[PDB]
Amino acid sequence: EEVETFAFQAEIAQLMSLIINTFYSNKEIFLRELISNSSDALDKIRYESLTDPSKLDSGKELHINLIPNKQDRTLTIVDTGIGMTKADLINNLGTIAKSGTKAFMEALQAGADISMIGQFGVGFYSAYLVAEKVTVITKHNDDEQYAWESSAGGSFTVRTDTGEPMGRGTKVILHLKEDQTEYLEERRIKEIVKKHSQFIGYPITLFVEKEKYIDQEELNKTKPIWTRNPDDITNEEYGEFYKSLTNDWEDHLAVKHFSVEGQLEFRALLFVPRRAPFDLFENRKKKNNIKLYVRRVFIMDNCEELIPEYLNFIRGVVDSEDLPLNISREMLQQSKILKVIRKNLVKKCLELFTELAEDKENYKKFYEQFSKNIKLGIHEDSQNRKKLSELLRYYTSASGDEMVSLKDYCTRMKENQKHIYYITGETKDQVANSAFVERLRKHGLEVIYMIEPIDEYCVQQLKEFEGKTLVSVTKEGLELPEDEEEKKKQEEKKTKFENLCKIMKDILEKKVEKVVVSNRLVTSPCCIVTSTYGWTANMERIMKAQALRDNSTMGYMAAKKHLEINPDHSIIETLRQKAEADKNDKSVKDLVILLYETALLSSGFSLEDPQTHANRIYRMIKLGLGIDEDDPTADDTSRMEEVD
Amino acid sequence: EEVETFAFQAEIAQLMSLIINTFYSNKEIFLRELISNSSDALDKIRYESLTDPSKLDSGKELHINLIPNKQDRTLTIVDTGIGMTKADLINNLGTIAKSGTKAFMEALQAGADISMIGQFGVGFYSAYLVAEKVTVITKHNDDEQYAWESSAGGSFTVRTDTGEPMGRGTKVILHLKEDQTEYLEERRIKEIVKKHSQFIGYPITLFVEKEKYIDQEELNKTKPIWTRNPDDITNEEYGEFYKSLTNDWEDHLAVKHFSVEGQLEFRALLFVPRRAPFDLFENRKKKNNIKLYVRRVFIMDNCEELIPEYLNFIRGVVDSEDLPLNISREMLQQSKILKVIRKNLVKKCLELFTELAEDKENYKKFYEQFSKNIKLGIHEDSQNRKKLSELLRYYTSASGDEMVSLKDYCTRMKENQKHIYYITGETKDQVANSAFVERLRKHGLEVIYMIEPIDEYCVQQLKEFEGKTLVSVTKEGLELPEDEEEKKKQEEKKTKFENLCKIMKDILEKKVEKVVVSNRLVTSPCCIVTSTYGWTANMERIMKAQALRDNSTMGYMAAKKHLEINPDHSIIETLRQKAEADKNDKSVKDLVILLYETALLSSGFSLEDPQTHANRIYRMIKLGLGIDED
Amino acid sequence: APLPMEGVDISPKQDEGVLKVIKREGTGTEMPMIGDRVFVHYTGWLLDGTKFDSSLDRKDKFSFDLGKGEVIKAWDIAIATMKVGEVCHITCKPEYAYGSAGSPPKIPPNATLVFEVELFEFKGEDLTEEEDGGIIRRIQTRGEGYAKPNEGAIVEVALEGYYKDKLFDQRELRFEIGEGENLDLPYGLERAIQRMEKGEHSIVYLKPSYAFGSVGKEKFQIPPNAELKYELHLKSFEKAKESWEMNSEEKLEQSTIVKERGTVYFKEGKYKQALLQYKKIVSWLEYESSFSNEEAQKAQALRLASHLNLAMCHLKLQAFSAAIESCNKALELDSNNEKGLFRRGEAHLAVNDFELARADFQKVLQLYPNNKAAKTQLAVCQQRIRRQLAREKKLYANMFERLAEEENK
Amino acid sequence: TIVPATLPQLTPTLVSLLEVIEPEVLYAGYDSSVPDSTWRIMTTLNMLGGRQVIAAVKWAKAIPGFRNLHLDDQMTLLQYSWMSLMAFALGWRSYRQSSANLLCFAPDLIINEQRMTLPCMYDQCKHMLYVSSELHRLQVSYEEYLCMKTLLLLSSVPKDGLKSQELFDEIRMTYIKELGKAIVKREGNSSQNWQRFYQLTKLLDSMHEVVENLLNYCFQTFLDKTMSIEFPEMLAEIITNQIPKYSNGNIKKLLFHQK
Ligand SMILES: Nc1ncnc2c1ncn2[C@@H]1O[C@H](COP(=O)(O)OP(=O)(O)OP(=O)(O)O)[C@@H](O)[C@H]1O
Ligand SMILES: Nc1ncnc2c1ncn2[C@@H]1O[C@H](COP(=O)(O)OP(=O)(O)OP(=O)(O)O)[C@@H](O)[C@H]1O
Ligand SMILES: C[C@@H]1C[C@H]2[C@@H]3CCC4=CC(=O)C=C[C@]4(C)[C@@]3(F)[C@@H](O)C[C@]2(C)[C@@]1(O)C(=O)CO
Ligand SMILES: [Mg+2]
Ligand SMILES: [Mg+2]
Repeated sequence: EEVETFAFQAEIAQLMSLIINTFYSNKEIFLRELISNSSDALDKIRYESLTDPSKLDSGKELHINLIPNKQDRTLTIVDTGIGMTKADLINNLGTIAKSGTKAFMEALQAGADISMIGQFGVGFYSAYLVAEKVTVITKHNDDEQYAWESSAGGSFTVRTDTGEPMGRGTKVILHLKEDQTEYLEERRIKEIVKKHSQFIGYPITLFVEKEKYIDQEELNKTKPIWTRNPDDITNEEYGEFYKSLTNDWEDHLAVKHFSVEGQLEFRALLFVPRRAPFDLFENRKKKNNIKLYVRRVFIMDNCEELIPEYLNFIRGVVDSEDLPLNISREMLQQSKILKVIRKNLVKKCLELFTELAEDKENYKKFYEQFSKNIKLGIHEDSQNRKKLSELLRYYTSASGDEMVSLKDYCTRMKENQKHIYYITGETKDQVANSAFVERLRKHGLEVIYMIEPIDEYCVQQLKEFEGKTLVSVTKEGLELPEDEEEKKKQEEKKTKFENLCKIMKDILEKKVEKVVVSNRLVTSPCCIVTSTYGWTANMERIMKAQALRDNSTMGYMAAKKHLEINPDHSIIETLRQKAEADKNDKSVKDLVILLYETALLSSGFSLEDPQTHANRIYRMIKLGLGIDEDDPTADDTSRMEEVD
Repeated sequence: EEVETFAFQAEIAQLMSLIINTFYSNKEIFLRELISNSSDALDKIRYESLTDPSKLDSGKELHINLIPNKQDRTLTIVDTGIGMTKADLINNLGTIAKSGTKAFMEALQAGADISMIGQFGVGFYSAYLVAEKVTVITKHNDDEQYAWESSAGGSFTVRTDTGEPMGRGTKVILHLKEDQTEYLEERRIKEIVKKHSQFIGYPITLFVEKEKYIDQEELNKTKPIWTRNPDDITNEEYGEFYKSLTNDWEDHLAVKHFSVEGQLEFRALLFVPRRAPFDLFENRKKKNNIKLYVRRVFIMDNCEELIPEYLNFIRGVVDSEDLPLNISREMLQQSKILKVIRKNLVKKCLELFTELAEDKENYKKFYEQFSKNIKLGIHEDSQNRKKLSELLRYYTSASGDEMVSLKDYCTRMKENQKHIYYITGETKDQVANSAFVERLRKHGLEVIYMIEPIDEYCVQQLKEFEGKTLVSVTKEGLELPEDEEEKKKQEEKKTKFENLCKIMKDILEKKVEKVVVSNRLVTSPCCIVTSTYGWTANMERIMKAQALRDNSTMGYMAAKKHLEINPDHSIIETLRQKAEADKNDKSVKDLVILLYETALLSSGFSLEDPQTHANRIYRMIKLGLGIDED
Repeated sequence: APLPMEGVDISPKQDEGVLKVIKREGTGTEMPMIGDRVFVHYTGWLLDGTKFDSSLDRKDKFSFDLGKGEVIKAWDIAIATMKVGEVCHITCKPEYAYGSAGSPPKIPPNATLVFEVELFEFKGEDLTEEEDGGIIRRIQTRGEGYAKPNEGAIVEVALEGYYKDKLFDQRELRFEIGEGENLDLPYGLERAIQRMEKGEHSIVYLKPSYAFGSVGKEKFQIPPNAELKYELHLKSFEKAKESWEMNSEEKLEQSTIVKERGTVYFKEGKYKQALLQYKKIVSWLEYESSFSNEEAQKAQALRLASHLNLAMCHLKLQAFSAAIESCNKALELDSNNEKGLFRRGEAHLAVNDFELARADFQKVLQLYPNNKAAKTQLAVCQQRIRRQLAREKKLYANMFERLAEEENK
Repeated sequence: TIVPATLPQLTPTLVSLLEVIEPEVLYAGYDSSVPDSTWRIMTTLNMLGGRQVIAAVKWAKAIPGFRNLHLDDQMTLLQYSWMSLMAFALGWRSYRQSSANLLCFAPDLIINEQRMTLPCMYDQCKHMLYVSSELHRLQVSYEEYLCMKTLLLLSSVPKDGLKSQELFDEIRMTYIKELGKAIVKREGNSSQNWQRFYQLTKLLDSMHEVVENLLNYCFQTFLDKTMSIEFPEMLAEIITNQIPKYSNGNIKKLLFHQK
């Protein structure tokens, strides 16, 4: 058939408007773009002088000057880079999607040390976000000095300059809009510059008129150091960098500097601070303090995808030279990249901690600040759970005041220690003196003391260490490596007190699930234990105390209480004899309740109504003191025989 | 000096690359854009047919068809809109940033009821995010059918179409990239359409093959009822909209249909669920629930800037014409706009809650699920405490099982009250039977019972209600407007009881700050109270369970404990007499500790030993049973 | 590891696939009977050394009901042929396992399986309401069909048996279930006949709570609280109509008859029988039924009478706690019932709940100021308390002084 | 200056609690050499049913939340769903043991197509087999299964409501949430989870058809006397108590999802 063929066209007027109004969300970036263009201009001249030094005959200092002018509502940026010839000036600034730097890089041969920022061709025009008019003055070594002028009117002009020679380089003058004058203030400048530039290879000097004279203040004093081989960096150097980066008067605790090669190129510095921040779990700004740079230009911060939350205390920098960006250069074009970055950053953080742990003194300093984060990692990171667990330290019944690892536990333990025993509670003293661990102490078994509330969750998730499961000494069914003779004696004793098992349950029918004869008590007449499933003491108080929780769940998850009796206590034996003689003896009923309430307190449970515990005691005190009974106390017949 | 003047030009090859590779953040978008172009095509003809009905002689049903074809690895979109003339294929598709839609709108009479999506002139090319080649077939009423083709190589072609007649409309055929074929799946297409374009006015039908026959499913079955006048919408209609919107099965509890007509214009529907909402399935935790649409097209759904977190259980839609958008049309330009929207959404939510409060039964239903959020809003966002506090309800010592407002408490205050009394604790019952409220009950004063852990945070902001001061009944220095005769009696008795204060200050020196003679007590021999400035027992027990605890704050927030003595109690008088007779009587040393320990428990403090307490009891029991020492 | 089971022959006549294997010898005691719950070791190997995962891998003894077919046949037989302490590993022939089913994941179809069985102990069936072991059944040879007799059923059973070390001779019994005294037999045989299948042949053992009680007679040389065992053969029965198929009429009619019968039993001192009769009211009328208002009122009167008399029976039977529950039910129906309230107070005094006893006698007088007995009760309750208080005062008279001394030794 | 702390999410154990609660598969049967008379199969299954049904009661009593409902409500829920639960239990065992159209009732007895000699099985096995087929097709996990079984217990109420209604409603949301987790845990997905959910909610809602069609045959078998069928006394009782609730339309179906 007949086919007509056409080239694509573009409407310049609309295209110009889109660049100005729809590509960028934050006007402050105009400065970023102008600075980046200048740093490229400087790299290109540097590259050329590398093989032919005469290129710098026109001047050797490579630097960027920022010169605001209040009086004219203008801002001038001056570099000392190559500059542009008349032909380039027209072709590169007059063509909306052309890029001279891209062409330059294409011209360059492999092995060049040149890394340039840009390739899109539309960045310059961002000047019009704040400028009314833009003037560009430039001098190239091979041409006359020329002045370019425009506004986004759809045309532009070129004339020969008549002013002072620049020697070489490009000078960009913005004439600002009346309401954009905030960009002429020194404070605002410096804030923008610090945020978006910072690691530019050339110095930036800001020229400020003061009480007049010009105060020449240099920015970019801190150099990136991640670019250096780590072998070559001293600890002092890392420390100074760190302090500058975080405005932290204190040094780092630890640092990991590494690189990744292949597919995605990386360099990164990860620092561990010596103090956890007070707002570590409270600040509402995004938690990951990792800044992402591309070709040393800041791109993104506060990115959730880079690091799992449990590691939100690591401070650091990630820098790459090959990731795709969107048009505004404010975010990555493809999210799968972040998936990879995250995998590698986590892997190396764990290596750092593992190594850190070999130094016991330093590990203590570390653990004391960040043990909370490790524990959260146990709950959430299902892949590194088997590595994170080796970083845990606990006080135990053996260990005096030292905290020990789980590995340490498991080498001191005994041939019959098929299980790892632990107890949880509010504080070390209460736990240490608990009835629940006395039998274990008697036989020389070690018990791990878990104190922080968070531990209640970790034990769920942990289950076992090297094949040995964890068991709670506060639950029913605790297995001890008892002798067979001991087991037989314990069973013989169950043929006794049968009546108390029943009587006590009846007294306390509405309060407990079971009354049983036990063996974990070698002190105390009784204790309360929880059945194998459901919330235990501590788990319940913690949940009840949360600021924001649905209490409807407490109608499902609750302890089932069993009361354990020590048959070799004198109270119990006396009650057996007394109760068998008279099961309705009122004094038995009252003392059984008192023992029950006492057991709840000693076992870690609160009382339903503490007042009526207190009243029982007060009554006994009054009798004990001889308080006269005057205050403690006040002191047809066949109808009910009817058979119906 | 002669000055040369130049026009600006553009490099087409690079321009095309930027549009395809670095404008769009995702690939879902290509469908989003093609559908929007079709709805505009349909509106243009619909409009013209209003003055000249013959425009529809070529076909009257206005609709959009989606037809995937796995065998050819293609996807075809067919509209029944206005179509394009040969001249338009060249001018509108061959020119970047040209927009026919924009020109059309400019040419309209000012009162035309037209709202169209588009003005930038680049969305068409988003097709190349997933296509290798694009073919467009079109029929306009005034011209022949033509076929446009391009691989986006910097040229395109136009041929006379020699295939089947269309009658009228535009058919876009995408030849998909070999490696992006999930877009041919029924599942994927439905997901995308529902997310981005379910409120497009014309029906969209998806055609797929199954056991075979073609199953023709309409996807946009729900209408954007927010465009209707609110007075014409029944509750059943709102309820159905709500369920459809949220994939609920439960109805809505309340709805506010609101509009704004100022510098900004928008409409919104805000719904209150009958059950607190929850993340049934994986989503971003703490995602908010207000979705923002422009001209019935979805823009974004988790913009924190839109509404405070305490109101994140409101579900809803904001639909606003004329907001400036980003080239990707995924983000709003000029965020100051969101600030304004937020102000208005909050204002109206508060009015809605106020209205619910009129219906006592429904308010209870509300409050039972959402009282936490109200409380958070007291703590946070202080400018609204003045309204939020009136939505609070509490049990009090005078309400039985009803919860009442602070206004009811105020109504019932005695003329001698300048203070509102409250107590905090763990349960209803533990508070109700507390020694601390016994005297207040004696004098007929009402006490508010605060129960939830959150109440402790909240109470620190609500210092005043209608000019009255809020005070606690478990602290040092509690004022009760009693006659001075009682003060005189205490001064008369302190002369004999200070001797115990001194003895008891030596006992327990390391445990309490002081021992004083008091009057808040009636029947217990003693109690433990908190200092005027400091933290209460309830504060300590909750701080201890925060899990994500600091250390310096635990030392810092520890309570100071003061012991108060009831002089009139028989135990205390017996104690005075024995203690004076012999300061070092061992029986006194132990009686004092026992009373102390008991007082902590009844006062709400955890007993820290706790084993010693148990042991003291065990000895008492042994004597009670007649068990000797050996 | 797997055993060389291929070296073991088949148990005599066990064409049922049961292996003649002994690894451990037993205690020499007898075999379990049908229905006995035999507590056993259970582990093993499946075809060709496949590990068998079971309850004794964690030492959890399995409770097995012999002769009911709840396990594969070879296992059931091994229990029947094994003594306590004996250990067998049975190469169950496939037909006596899962056959061709191939019960996945671990049983190949037509697989020979090796099960390790040990008997630890056994008991007969508990035929009682509570696990007291009051009625124990050991099935001898028979029982078929799924029907069983119930209260009101007419039952034909042959009974022969023992008491102490002497025998009851054989007699044929044709009777209505629940008429224990007109059999002049233990209460337990009612409860036991009610669980028998047609043709059933079994031995039933009775402890004193089911064994002859106030039904016991010197003519059999049997005291109340007798030690008994009987051999029963159930031949037939006429099952009584059940409440789920009964009319509202029939429920009231039968409840009325029962009230009258219960009244008589109570008066005759047959309190257990009276109790058993009054309970019949309760299930007919508590069971959901649509009654007319007149019928409902009659039902309410009957329900109240049961609950009041049940409490009365419980008081006579010293079940004071039960008396509390039954009188409470009576009081739910009638909150001012003088008898229910008075009796609740008595039950409380009976177990020294003095304060509660007083609360009830005080209420009786508030409603019935002329209940002279409530005054008498109330006064006793008060004095009983006073006496105890005096004892406590003495008990703790020098409590603090003694503790002060103990604490310093 | 003191603000609330955030908390980690506590992991629910409702599925593992259910794993512990669940009863063993019960044995029942007759020697296979005995002819498969239609009535013999049925009587055997009725006896099996009786035992399984009572096991289901203690199973229910042991369930968190449910156990705190007024006893009358507990009995009501058990009656209305007893067939849903038994049908679901059969479908599971069947499909897990085999992809074939088998009804695996007990380790002792499996009915293949040629043994379905009862007109009811010829007509209704398509539904019994449907459930097995769907569980097979959908590759249903055990965690999802348990969550669903619990929800079936909670699938219907009297039209007049429950006494502890405001607890019932809690329990229902509680287990809906647990099922949602059972789904997330096997999928690892986002939007697919709602779709998986509806694939499964539709079962639970279609189960009402499965039950009513079977229910009518169950009632016909019990009430008429066409075969030598013995019933457990407990089934005779539930059947006559349940027939009028059903036939009078007093049972409200709670259908989770429509569309
Ligand atoms: N100060 C300067 N000195 C020398 N050449 C310059 C200067 N500023 C701009 N140019 C030239 O103008 C071209 C256009 O630059 P512009 O900043 O618009 O785009 P870019 O940097 O190529 O793109 P991007 O938006 O990706 O940064 C450059 O490629 C370069 O050749
Ligand atoms: N299906 C269609 N029927 C008729 N005209 C169409 C169709 N699709 C595109 N056009 C025409 O081609 C032009 C191309 O518009 P395009 O979608 O690229 O930009 P747009 O609508 O401004 O989208 P955006 O603002 O998102 O870039 C339209 O203005 C319209 O005149
Ligand atoms: C087809 C129906 C459905 C049947 C039931 C389906 C569910 C079920 C699963 C089992 O694992 C054991 C028994 C039962 C519980 C059942 F098999 C029997 O009760 C008989 C039954 C009601 C039925 O066979 C009759 O209508 C005959 O009464
Ligand atoms: Mg640039
Ligand atoms: Mg468009």
